[PDB]
Amino acid sequence: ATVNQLVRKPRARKVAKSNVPALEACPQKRGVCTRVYTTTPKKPNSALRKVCRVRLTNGFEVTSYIGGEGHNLQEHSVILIRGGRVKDLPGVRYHTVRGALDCSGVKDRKQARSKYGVKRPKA
Amino acid sequence: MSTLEQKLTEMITAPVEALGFELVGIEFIRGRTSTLRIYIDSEDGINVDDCADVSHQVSAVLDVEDPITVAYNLEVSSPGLDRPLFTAEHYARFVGEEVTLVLRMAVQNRRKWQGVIKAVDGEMITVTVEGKDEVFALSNIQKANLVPHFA
Amino acid sequence: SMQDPIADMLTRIRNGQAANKAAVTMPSSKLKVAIANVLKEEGFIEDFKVEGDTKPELELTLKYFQGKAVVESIQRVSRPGLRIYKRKDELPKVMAGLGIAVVSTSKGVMTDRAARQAGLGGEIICYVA
Amino acid sequence: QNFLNDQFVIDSIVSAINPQKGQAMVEIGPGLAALTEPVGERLDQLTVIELDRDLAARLQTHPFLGPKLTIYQQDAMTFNFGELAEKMGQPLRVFGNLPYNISTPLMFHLFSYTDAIADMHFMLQKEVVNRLVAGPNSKAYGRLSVMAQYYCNVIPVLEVPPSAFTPPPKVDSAVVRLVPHATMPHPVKDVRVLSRITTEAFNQRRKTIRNSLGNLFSVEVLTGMGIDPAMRAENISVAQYCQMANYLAENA
RNA sequence: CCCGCAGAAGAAGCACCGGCUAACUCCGUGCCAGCAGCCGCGGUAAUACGGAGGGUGCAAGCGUUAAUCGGAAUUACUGGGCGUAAAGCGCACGCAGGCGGUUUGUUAAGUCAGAUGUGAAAUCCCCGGGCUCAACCUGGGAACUGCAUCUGAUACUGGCAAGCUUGAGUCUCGUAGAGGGGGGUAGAAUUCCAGGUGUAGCGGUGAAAUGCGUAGAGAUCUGGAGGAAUACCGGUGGCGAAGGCGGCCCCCUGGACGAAGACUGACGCUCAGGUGCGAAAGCGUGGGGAGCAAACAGGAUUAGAUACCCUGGUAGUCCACGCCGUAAACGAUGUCGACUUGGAGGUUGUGCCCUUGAGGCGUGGCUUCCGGAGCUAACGCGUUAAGUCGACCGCCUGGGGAGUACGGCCGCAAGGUUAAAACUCAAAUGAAUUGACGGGGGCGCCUUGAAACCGUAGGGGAACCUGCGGUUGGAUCACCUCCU
RNA sequence: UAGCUAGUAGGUGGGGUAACGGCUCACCUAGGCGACGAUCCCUAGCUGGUCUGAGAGGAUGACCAGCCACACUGGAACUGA
Ligand SMILES: [Mg+2]
Ligand SMILES: [Mg+2]
Ligand SMILES: [Mg+2]
Ligand SMILES: [Mg+2]
Ligand SMILES: [Mg+2]
Ligand SMILES: [Mg+2]
Ligand SMILES: [Mg+2]
Ligand SMILES: [Mg+2]
Ligand SMILES: [Mg+2]
Ligand SMILES: [Mg+2]
Ligand SMILES: [Mg+2]
Ligand SMILES: [Mg+2]
Repeated sequence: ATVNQLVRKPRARKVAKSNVPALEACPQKRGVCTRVYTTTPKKPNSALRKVCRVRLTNGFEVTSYIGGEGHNLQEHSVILIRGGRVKDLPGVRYHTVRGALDCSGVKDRKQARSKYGVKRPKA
Repeated sequence: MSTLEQKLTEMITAPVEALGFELVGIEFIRGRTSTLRIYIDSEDGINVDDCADVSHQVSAVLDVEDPITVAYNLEVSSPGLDRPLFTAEHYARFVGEEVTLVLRMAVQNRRKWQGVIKAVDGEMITVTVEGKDEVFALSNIQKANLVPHFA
Repeated sequence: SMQDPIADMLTRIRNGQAANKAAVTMPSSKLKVAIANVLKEEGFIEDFKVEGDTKPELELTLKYFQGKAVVESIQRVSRPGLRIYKRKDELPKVMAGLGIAVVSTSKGVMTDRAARQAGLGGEIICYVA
Repeated sequence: QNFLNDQFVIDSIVSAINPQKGQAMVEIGPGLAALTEPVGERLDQLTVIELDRDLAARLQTHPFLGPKLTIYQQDAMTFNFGELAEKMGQPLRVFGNLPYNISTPLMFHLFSYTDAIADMHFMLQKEVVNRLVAGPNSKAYGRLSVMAQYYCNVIPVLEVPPSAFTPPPKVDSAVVRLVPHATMPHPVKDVRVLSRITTEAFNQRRKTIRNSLGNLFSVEVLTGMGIDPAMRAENISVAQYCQMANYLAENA
């Protein structure tokens, strides 16, 4: 509408949140697994999802996804988390990091292994 | 909240005890999904992997004879760093320890509580609620949690 | 109410052009006469004239080249809601210099082509092509 | 018409009822076997009314249930619960689920037996339950909730989503329990005076009570009772309503 | 930094390979579970899972996360929208603010031109130089959009002065009209009362029942009462800002349009706050209460029936005086001004011709339906724009959460008003196309006997039921693959 | 977040500073400020610049250079240019 309205009130460009706010723009954060559990997604859905309630150093507690194979991971253990969305799951916007401070690499895996926290085979 | 809680317990007990793990808690929630939550512990330990095992087993062995399957999904869990707890024997392991409780009785001198377990009766939890002490029946409670001190 | 006698003549030019009219006419005003003169001087019209003492009328004879209107675009940048001024160099190019802008300078109205080589910025009326 | 479908909330209701011997328990509207079985199970023996004689045959012929209950086949609004309270040795626990047009009648018949009933435990639709427990100063308040809260203390038990029912309605519904007062906290000279005071008031709820109860009492009576006649009918607690009822009855 | 010596000798990884997106096949795998940025991948081959070979990309790095800008015109200064997708205040008046016809003089504030001072260096950019090159360093220029001051310029804008009549507005004469306010009054009508004649029924429904009548009802005659509303005209019709306005007469009173001059002399438009008008419902105070009728009450119906049916019936409906301040208060379309093909009507002035009376040439105003151009997502709109444009105001920025919270304000109370966010979702939505439709309907063929809401008030087994009055936006729903 | 303010706003006179000045003090006047957003509350050192962007914009102020403020916290004041 009118330029006179625009000088009476300028263009209100909108703000948006961090969609992964419990990082406070840290590239990663540390926490402890306040509980750990595994879920079927649905009545016919067989693909178990592995998930943790984890409290961060900043006192937030949040859900995070456990990617790939099993671990030692059990409630007194400590975890590094980073941004990442499990698209099918509700609100799961944090991935745990493979090969982090209390976290094993996927020993078996021969492909993409720098994602999975695992060193070059020793050949 | 559960279906046929004893039947469910035994159908779950079969893979739990085949794995040599132990049950702790069974609870169901009704909402956007309707979903069943199993607390298992084993004092050597429960990993994510142990949950993964027993969950894939119950995801078969319950489903094939489900008394109900509405909106269904489930999870199996370690009982948290603040732990849900359900029986006289549970509170009895934890006499002297801080707790929170919510009750089927819902009346002033509020039956929503923060407590330290004073002693256990065969029918009741006796508890240092609000730095006072009082006692609540295992039947007049409905959910409780232990060491809420840990965030 | 009426608040832009220049946009009125320009929209009369457009609407008359689109209506295929051989000429269109307006209550004359000194500025409109000067405008009509510069756009005749760039050949966008056949002719203009004024007729009658006291109340005046300015008639514009619309140009059609083979099968079509000569002017295809005419628009006025100095809204009475916000005026527009440009320096001698900041005088814009219309259709990359194919077209014309009209500049009221402190030495009169003229094309931007005249005004830039004359070294005068000024107020900008409109663009045409 | 509706009856429940999902074991989680069936089990929640029957467990929240806490149905055991040492209680004069009677079902009304046993309906689908799934929700009458756990209560007929936990009580060593149980009384029941079904309104339908065909369903009463289905359940009386069911060997889980016919051997484990005593069964009646009639409109419960005919039924002499005051004699059943004598036959059951102590005042009754009356409970269940129904098509519930009859609901409004159920409450009055239960209240005709406030002596003979120890408590009532029933499912009902969300709006009527929230009305039944409504606080005096709310739009949810009104004459039927006044009479209910007069007769009994009233307590929501739990609330149930519509997909929980066998024919699932559009409408969420809750089980509620209520307790005929062991002595009436509001003593009243008569209940018909309450019933007519409340209907006159709520038939006129938008205007001042001077233009509702002041159509019968004077403003000087009302202010003499300590009541501002410039209030609306939905500002008024059951306490001053029973005070008005006593005033009507004793000054007549 | 140069020089000597020996030897390929001491020195390559990391992503990804279904598409977007360069790069593919075998193998297993079983929806085991893995895979994931998104779209999505999978059971029997999976180019998407895991492994292998093969490939692509980038390289002493390569990937992941986070964060800002981009893309995003996705706040739209440049560079967006508001009939139906989100959006035009229910309406009007009006202060501040913005904007403003036309002619001449004057001014020179804006504006323009030029100058002068200043705009730290570094950085940026250009042109060079120097490190073996590069990064890096560095000379010189350009740049520093600006600010101040001086000097001119005078079109335009602004100021000042003078006018002007085209906008605005006054006057004189008519015209049409449910415009408003106030006061009388009429013929129907219903109910009721009082008789009169009269007698077994009436009443009601699908049928019943409740209801009324032997104290005479019902019916029908007369006489009286009282409250309410104006059959017909009446219309695709008039008036009104909108809400709205309809028997008739009077009284007061508003606006409009035409006629023909005359007169003022730009007096104008728009309008944040502000002010006032504002259906239906409801409230306030005091009347009235015929008919109707939420609530209520009672009889029926139904598996149930709270509905739908009936017999009753209060509030209300009416009036005076306060309030509320909302409506699908919708042309879902802000106000004002200019322009831009036609055509058929309606209504209401007016001029000229009338041969009169009809006619027939004109010519305003209002208004209805078609439709050209153009516009529009499409539907459609279309000189009464949704076309072409000028001035100002209002409003929108994904869907829910939610016009909801909270606070403020306002209200007698209802509520009104202003108005979030967390949280949650990958949509939500408008129009339109093709099948279903389907129940059909007609004659295998063409093709349809097939209520939603708004505001508000009250009931309350439901979604719901009821009363008042407004709007029309009067309904469906949707599965097995592909390259030049 | 709508009203704000009594050395407050202005004046005279005394005192005060290196210097002008409610700087301060006596009196005297009743001002002064604000919807061209004062007052109030949250958040922030500022700037040359930096990043992004075709540009307009948006983001931002680490490093380096200029300015500012602070030096355990809160108070003062000595000395000296
Ligand atoms: Mg390709
Ligand atoms: Mg848009
Ligand atoms: Mg819309
Ligand atoms: Mg409007
Ligand atoms: Mg002017
Ligand atoms: Mg001038
Ligand atoms: Mg009234
Ligand atoms: Mg009314
Ligand atoms: Mg509100
Ligand atoms: Mg209307
Ligand atoms: Mg002095
Ligand atoms: Mg851009």
